[PDB]
Amino acid sequence: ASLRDIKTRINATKKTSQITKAMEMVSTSKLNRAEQNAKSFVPYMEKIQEVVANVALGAGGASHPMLVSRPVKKTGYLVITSDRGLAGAYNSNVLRLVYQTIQKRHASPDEYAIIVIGRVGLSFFRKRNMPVILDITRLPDQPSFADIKEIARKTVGLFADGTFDELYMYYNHYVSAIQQEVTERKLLPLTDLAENKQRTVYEFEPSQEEILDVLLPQYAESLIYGALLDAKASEHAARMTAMKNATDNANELIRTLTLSYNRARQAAITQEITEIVAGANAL
Amino acid sequence: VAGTLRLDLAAYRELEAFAQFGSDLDKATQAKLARGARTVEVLKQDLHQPIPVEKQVLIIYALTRGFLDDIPVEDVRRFEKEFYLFLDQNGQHLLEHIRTTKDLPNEDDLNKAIEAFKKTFVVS
Amino acid sequence: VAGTLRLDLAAYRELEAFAQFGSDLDKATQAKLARGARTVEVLKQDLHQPIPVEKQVLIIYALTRGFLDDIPVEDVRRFEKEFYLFLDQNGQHLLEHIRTTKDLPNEDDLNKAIEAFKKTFVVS
Amino acid sequence: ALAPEIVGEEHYQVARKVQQTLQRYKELQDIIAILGMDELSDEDKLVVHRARRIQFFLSQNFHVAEQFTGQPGSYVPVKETVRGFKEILEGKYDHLPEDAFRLVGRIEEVVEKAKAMGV
Amino acid sequence: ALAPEIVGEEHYQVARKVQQTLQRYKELQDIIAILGMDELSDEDKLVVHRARRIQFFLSQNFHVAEQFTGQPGSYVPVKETVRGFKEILEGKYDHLPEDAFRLVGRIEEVVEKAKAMGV
Amino acid sequence: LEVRPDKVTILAQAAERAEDIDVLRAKAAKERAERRLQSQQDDIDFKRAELALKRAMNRLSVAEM
Repeated sequence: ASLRDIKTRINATKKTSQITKAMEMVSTSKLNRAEQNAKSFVPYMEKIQEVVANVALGAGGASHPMLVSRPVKKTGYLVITSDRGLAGAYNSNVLRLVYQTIQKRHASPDEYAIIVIGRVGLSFFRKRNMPVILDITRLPDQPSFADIKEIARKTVGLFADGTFDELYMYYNHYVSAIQQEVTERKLLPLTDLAENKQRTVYEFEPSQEEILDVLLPQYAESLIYGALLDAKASEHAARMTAMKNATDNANELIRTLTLSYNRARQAAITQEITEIVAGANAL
Repeated sequence: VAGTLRLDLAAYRELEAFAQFGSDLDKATQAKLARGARTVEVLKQDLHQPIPVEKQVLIIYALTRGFLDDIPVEDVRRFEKEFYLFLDQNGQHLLEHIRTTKDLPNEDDLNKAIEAFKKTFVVS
Repeated sequence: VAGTLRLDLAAYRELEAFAQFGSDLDKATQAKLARGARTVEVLKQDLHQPIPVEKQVLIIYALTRGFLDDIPVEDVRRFEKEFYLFLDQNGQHLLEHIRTTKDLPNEDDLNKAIEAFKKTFVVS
Repeated sequence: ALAPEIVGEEHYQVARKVQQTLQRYKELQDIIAILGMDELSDEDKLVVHRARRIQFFLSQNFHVAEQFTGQPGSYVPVKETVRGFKEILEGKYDHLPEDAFRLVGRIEEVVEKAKAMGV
Repeated sequence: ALAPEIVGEEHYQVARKVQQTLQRYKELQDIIAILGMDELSDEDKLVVHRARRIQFFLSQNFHVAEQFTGQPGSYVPVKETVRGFKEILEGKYDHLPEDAFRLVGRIEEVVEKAKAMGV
Repeated sequence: LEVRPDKVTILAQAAERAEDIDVLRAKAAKERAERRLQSQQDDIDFKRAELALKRAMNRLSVAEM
């Protein structure tokens, strides 16, 4: 092609590479902050988990409605997706898994309901006209417990009212900067608890049920919050990796365009000098 | 004095394309951007106003040693213009030493001179 | 009608650059893109089928005044053909007015004729 | 010769639609090369999906080429080609792998190859 | 000729400030077109607010253009232009309507037109 | 509250130090404005970056070569 066209294409590719590199740096900083936020949550989670373990499994206590495996006729689905793109296959993987799971074992819109977090998941479910009942969008890059507590307690109360007998969480689990694993988790009823290594017993100032009925919803909300933090960390890592790959692709394109430019330059010089010499010889 | 200036400008020029996106790494990158912006502001000059080498050396020393890190970017030109007058009024010994020996004066002397000038400068 | 047609087409061309990928656009830009798509559909023409100017001005008037905003994009060509056929039968007076005076007829009559045709027309 | 009054209306429409899809796929090349398939919309993803199949189905096994590959080759009538491309444009074979469309001949051979591949 | 030695210090400063404001306004065209006006920061919207006034005040009514519009036309000395653009940059006329600055000439005519529109 | 003879801990979804329950609800209400502002800024930054990327890609595409 023309030399000027190749030069313009090279300049445009360089601009795109710069933009992608800046986006990657921003994503790296946000990933570091998200990791700090996630690690800030451990002491509360471990303590509430061990308290639930040694209370719910002590002196029986299995009679609580959220502990028994009652027969299921409606199933809940909690899906955590991003509000923004450029994350690669982050949203598509979890959405595809949710769709495949729903189509495999329900085959009826009355058997399930969907709770979705994020714009992309809401749009994906609304395009297929599937029954979304709860949704939250435009979460901050570093969400707190306050802005998720409302929906967490709403879905816990929705289960407690008997609307659906079982629900699952679908989200991306942050393994490393390169690896993010889609995870399916059964939130509740708590069919099993990781019994702690200490195994004590406490006196109950209320009755045991009067303590469990307050403790268990807090445990479910804590689980939801932990899943959300993990999803945010994985989203930031995925965006960082995608931007790095885009920058590498742009660099390779520039590398090939440079060779094309050199060939065009040599050809142009040869043509010009040949024309000049021919014009000189014509006299 | 030129060694630090060269490195500062080189570091700033590569990071300039990423400045419009705000916080990237506030520990180091933000300092680099501010230092580079002040360096760019210092090197600007007007027509038909050559500067003696000693004043250039002193202003570059002030820039590189961090005395301008608190001055806002928009006031660097006026800071330099007033600093030249301050040096004319009170810094004659430093200028004479630089002219005679072609070397920097005693560090504490010009540090104190710059601090005294900064005591009088008012930020707009 | 040419100025409005040109402005709509230019706006569509400008806005189309930001709809290739990524996040979606807001509703006003969606309406502008739909209008531009209908404008592009209108300008298509078959081989060896010249159109009299008095029908071109009428179809462009119908497009620019928003009468095609509810017609699906895939039906615009058939709408134009059936509109020409309708004008051949019931729009003769205003066709003659355009031919003789070289000027656009009353807005009231054009609106009545277009609404009558839209009442007659059936979408796919 | 590609005119409605020479080859028929259906042939002309199918050819024009195929060319339109291929043109759109060519336009999306820079975005696909840099940012990948993830950033495309649903409409563009389907366009790429069908364009890959259309591009692979245009390939054919020749009788002369049997000396190179050992495959006997095939002769395809025009109506069969038109019907196959019309079916592909309608999404009837969106579930088949794209490798089953290479050097295949008729459209039924695509299904046979896909079945032999384990689909 | 745009140098302080030729046109003076005040003229040079006013011209440089106008150029900087107009250049800043140009960088926000895509953001305003796509994201919208309400997303801008306070300083950015002040910049565009003054940039619209500056851009409209650069228009003028010409003597030979009278037959187009019927306005007599005006001849503006260079002294008046600098004063008017300095006054606009200071925010002295931020309260006037945007259309008062179109095709007027001297800065007093902006106030006259705004009064004629009933400001 | 969970108590141990050598360890005492209480788990709270929200906590403050003024002991005025009106101050707690005041802080909870005031945090809402900060949350909305942070979410809006996070959205707008990404939108601006995406616009820059879109313009660059459009220029690259129109430079088809």
